[PDB]
Amino acid sequence: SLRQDILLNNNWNFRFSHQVQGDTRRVDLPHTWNAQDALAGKIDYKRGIGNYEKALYIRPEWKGKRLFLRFDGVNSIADVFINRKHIGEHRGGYGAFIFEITDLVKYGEKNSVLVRANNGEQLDIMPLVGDFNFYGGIYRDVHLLITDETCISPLDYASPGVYLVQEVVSPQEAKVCAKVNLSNRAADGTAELQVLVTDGTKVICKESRNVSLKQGADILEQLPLLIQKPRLWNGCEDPFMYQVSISLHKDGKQIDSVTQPLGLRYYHTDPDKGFFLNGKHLPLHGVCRHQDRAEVGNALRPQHHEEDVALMREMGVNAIRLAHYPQATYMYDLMDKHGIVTWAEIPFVGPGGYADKGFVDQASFRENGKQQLIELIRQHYNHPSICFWGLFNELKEVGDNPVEYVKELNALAKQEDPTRPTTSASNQDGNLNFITENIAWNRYDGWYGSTPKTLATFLDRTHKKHPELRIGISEYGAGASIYHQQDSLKQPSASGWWHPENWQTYYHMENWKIIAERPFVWGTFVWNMFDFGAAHRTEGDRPGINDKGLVTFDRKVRKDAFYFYKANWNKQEPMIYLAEKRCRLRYQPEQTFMAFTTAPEAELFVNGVSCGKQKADTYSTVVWKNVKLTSGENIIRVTTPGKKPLTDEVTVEYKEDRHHH
Amino acid sequence: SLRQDILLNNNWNFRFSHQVQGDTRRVDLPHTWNAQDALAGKIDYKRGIGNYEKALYIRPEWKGKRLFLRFDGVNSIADVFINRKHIGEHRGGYGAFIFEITDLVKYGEKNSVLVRANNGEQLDIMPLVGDFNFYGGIYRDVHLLITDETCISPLDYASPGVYLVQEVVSPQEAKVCAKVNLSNRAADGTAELQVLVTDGTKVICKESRNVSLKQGADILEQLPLLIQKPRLWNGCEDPFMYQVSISLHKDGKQIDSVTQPLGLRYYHTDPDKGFFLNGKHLPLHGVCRHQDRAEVGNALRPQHHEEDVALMREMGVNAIRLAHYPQATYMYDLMDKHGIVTWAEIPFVGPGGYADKGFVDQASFRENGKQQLIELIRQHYNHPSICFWGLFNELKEVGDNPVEYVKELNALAKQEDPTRPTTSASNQDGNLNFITENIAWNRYDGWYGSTPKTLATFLDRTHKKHPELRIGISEYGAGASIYHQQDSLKQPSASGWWHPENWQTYYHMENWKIIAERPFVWGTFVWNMFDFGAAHRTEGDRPGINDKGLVTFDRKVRKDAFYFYKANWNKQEPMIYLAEKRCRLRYQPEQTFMAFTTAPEAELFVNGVSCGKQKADTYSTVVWKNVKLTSGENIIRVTTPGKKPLTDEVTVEYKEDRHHH
Ligand SMILES: [Cl-]
Ligand SMILES: [Cl-]
Repeated sequence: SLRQDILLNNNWNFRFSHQVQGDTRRVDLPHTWNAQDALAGKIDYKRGIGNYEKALYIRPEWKGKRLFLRFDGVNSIADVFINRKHIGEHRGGYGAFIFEITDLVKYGEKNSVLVRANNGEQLDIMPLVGDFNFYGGIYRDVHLLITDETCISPLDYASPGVYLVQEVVSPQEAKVCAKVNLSNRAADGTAELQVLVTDGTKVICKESRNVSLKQGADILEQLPLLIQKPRLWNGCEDPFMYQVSISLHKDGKQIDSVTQPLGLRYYHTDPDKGFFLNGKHLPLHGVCRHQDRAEVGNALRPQHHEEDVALMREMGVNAIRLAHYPQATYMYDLMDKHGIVTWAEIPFVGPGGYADKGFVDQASFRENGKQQLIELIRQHYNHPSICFWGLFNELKEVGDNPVEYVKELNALAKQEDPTRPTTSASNQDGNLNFITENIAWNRYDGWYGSTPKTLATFLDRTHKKHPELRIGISEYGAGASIYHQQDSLKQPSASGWWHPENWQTYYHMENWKIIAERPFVWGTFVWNMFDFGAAHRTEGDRPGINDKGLVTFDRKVRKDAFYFYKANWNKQEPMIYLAEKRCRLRYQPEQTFMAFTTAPEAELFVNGVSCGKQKADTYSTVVWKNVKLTSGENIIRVTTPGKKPLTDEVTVEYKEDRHHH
Repeated sequence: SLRQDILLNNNWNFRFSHQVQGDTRRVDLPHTWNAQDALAGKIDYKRGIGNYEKALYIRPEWKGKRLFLRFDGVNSIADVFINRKHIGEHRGGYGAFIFEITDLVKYGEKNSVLVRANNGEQLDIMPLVGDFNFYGGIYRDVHLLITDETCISPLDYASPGVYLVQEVVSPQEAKVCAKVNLSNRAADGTAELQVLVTDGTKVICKESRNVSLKQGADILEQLPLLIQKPRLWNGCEDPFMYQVSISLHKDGKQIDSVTQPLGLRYYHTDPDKGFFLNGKHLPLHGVCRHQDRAEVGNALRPQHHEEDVALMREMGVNAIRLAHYPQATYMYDLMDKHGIVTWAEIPFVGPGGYADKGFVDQASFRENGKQQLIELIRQHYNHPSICFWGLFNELKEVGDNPVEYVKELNALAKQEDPTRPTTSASNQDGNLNFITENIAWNRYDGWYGSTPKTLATFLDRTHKKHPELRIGISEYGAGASIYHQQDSLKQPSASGWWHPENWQTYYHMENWKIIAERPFVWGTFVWNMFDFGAAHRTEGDRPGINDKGLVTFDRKVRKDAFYFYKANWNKQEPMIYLAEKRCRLRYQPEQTFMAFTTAPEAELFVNGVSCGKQKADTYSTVVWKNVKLTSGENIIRVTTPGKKPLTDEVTVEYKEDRHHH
């Protein structure tokens, strides 16, 4: 009667329903059928039904236990059949879902499991539009869960069935209400519910209640926990969590158990001073991250989540906006573990500069959106990293006006979880900005026209006109191809096929200086940590890509901007990085070299001869001007001070040719 | 009158001719228009005409000079127009070509350069078939070359115009005939041709001749060079080259100059003992490499060539087969520089297990193939790394029988260059094997059916029946996806959608042991160093990919086999690598762990407790058997001996579940 969790990812048989013959090919999960077409820039990539079928041997000894199929994510509608009989449907591409199959299987034989996944367009399931790909299929894990007939229920919106509600938290004491779903299919009886909080081998809490469970009972039980002088989850400084074991016992035997983290903290956002974690001001040095990657689409493996977090911590990221939808439980686990303050959001996404709408005013759309919000909150309730619930991105009032509906979602979020503030990401003026507790804007001053300086004007004017708003920046960024390089700085056309890397570097340096000076801005999030898929894009070095990443789509190459942020945000790892190394061909008679470093100064050498030292500025940048190259090959080297220095080096070619002038 | 070489890669205007309207988009070279479609597995990817146009300002001061447009590579037919007037055509996707434009331009104004590139199917330009993509477009650099009216000619098959023919080479002395093409468009006159051999600042040779040049003269001049006690290019041990400057002088002024490397060596292949470089036996530890990469197709940048060579040297590669076509001058330069013995080949490729033919018996096909061979030899003549000329890959006699034609190519190769042997890569029995000086076979014993043991039987039986043959292995390999992992070793279906990484590891370990024991095998080349594009493939973890690489297509991930070879071929870099780390889920009650290391033994730890030391075998492999894991997470660590060890580590999950049995 130990709970079992059996992965069912291997060897499914797949075909599209547009293939009428019935032949199938082997696939293995996680899987999307849009990893080739959408990623090649095909705008009308396959959106429709793909069918996955697998034989599952139901063990004779599972008779008398309860059996559940839990899906971590299927985009975007899933219809599940056991022995070809429909058992249920889930509508929504990003939340987990579960079906009990206990009474639906034949014990001691192979049973068919068939999943018919549909990512076809709909007007009743958010997201309706967006600058990303709606990759179809079973792109997260599938599990067979086996439990006692009397269990901690897995059936409440596919959540772990335990909510560790933080009611009061300070360094003196924490009070928590452990709410636990119980489900009984055995005879009427009683059981003992135990909640055990530990830190390593040390017991911190232990609470018990006897509970009466009628046959067919599905009930919520609540146990208070008190922890004196708690160790708090304090972001990257100390991402500490207790372990909580919730178990059911009968006549001296444990019959079921689940574990969840408890990371205690408290926070607030001040309109003038920014974000405070556990009573201390904390600048939120944030980036955004989509759940896709080159070649595999959104069919991410655990090492992919692991590498994305490793790259963010290397850069000194301490905040993340996991846009534009609920992401993997494992990704939120890694945010908990590494101390990253997380903004998690539902996929209520508007059109941006494109056509159509994020909101369609019909009951089916509205009720589904509420179910997606409840899923997000209940499924991910216990992650201390999550400190904001995001309710939308770039909705607009024209046509169907989502204002009243967004007020409904806000009230529902506050009722489900009074312990986190709501937030949203806006690109509009007006009423949509005054609903959520924190507000943020997506700003591209210096990329989509204008100069970075208009970001400063916007922030200052907004803060002065509306002093009660807690203002953030939910997106800012600029495109870059690592293969587009030029000696001189000039602003490219955003929508064109030329995105020189130096303009992205310049964009981030100027925008960051504006942000750094404005502590009323509670958090800022770079769009985006990685290049990502968007099939309709036709810009930069190839179609189908949003190239605003600080790192490329395959996670292989860090663009110059990554190191500018690393020098400024990760000050305890010594480093020096020469900018513009991918610009190998130089034409300008007067060369400028620039390095990012954590050192107070650096020295430049050209062809083995020192050009002398320069001091790092407040933004960890060292600059040498009017450097003279010799025609042909030149070796450029920068070094930090001391007898054991760090170095960076490049060979460039200097050419006096051109073109008219 | 210094020679100028001006890169013309930036900002061309592109459209397909199937787009009849005339609108264009900016592109930048190197460029292929098949980097999205063919790489997504679209079998009928775009094969036809793409048009590139750029305005080129012709400087008034270039009047009186000579002007050439040189193309490093356009796949596969290029028609070039200046001010919309046709100037010439090149047929062949892999060799350089050049057109003089001196008398075709208007000086002091912008002139249009239009290139109409066509990669449409043809039956008169090899390669006609092949297991790779025929990526279309201007995928290598374009240059404007500016010279004196009297110059070292760039017009001999677009070669540098100098052939440093090695006539006798030993450690006592080297005799070289410097053959130099001269071209005069100025008045009848004389000039002084100088050939200067140097090592750093030291002069080793200096020879001069006066030459008489008629107006319109295009002539070949030959100067003998003698070098006493030469330093020889000796592979990776000492890849030494002299620098040669060839210059033309008049009345005390230098008027033109080119430089080429001189890497002196001699070699032979013995049917029983293998390959000898500079009189010393040298096992050729080889891999093959295609000129493509994820995302960019064959539009490779110099850092791509640089990274490919870096990865090969890391693995201890000392030989390379640059299949299946002439590759970049820069790639052969890197082979020279790093000491890698190189097999360079023309694209005379047969069908393998697929339909159609590599040979069509018509004069147009045959004459074009001879021009592609002459291009390869003349353009790449001076690279010491190149030690074999490959004439075909997998032709077959059935239908049009290429035997007589391959004898013609062999005789032409020997006439153009008596200093290198010819070779070929075969998958057939019979006469095709008895034409080139060295012969090699493509073998997949243990992958395309059978067991690796049949490679041993083939090699031994062939060597015994035909003792005069110099036998090599031109391809051997097996597919692997880094995302297909399983606890147990079982042979997969080659053509299926399941290519577990452990089978590739096993394949290479067994095949390498067969090779290592057989010194009569002069060279072996892994197919392939990298996964590569082949649009028609439908196997492994995604369509459109040949996944036989030791490294993935984006060059990011080294598969386990890479480290098996690194431990065995690069013995002077200490290392330890735990195999099967990507296999995170373990089911077998009895676990086996395996490490590759350069150390004589290694120690295993499980959950922090030593399982004891094991000795490395002759193949640098350490193995522990019957290792007991605890249910759930286990930390596995291996370390080399000593107080400062090298380590490798992984966390795996051990699960006692399954499926019937
Ligand atoms: Cl909207
Ligand atoms: Cl053939």
